[PDB]
Parts: sequence; structure tokens; C-alpha cells
Amino acid sequence: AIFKQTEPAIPISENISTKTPAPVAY
Amino acid sequence: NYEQLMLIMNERTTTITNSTFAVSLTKN
Repeated sequence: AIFKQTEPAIPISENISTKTPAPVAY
Repeated sequence: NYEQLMLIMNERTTTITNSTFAVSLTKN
């Protein structure tokens, strides 16, 4: 009616470390 | 002169893969 069940809890990261990509002469 | 100035970057590319290979082989 008003409530649905629990969605799957997607755990986002806490200490991700990705690299900023260098620009390209596209 | 002028017509050759207004078309400096007008170079055609067939596809994304060919563009990827053209920018990849220039740095390896």
C-alpha cells in the first residue's frame, strides 16, 4: 500500500582512488 | 590564404576505432 520491501543496499566505496585522465588530441 | 585558413581542422575520420588507433600509435 504505502510501503514496499527493502531495496538491495548498494555499498558505495569509502576510499576509492582513481586517476584523473590526461587530455587527448581527439 | 583565407580558404586554407578556414579549414585548418577539417580532417575526416572514418570511425572511432581508427581515431583511437591514430591517437594511440602516436604515443607508443
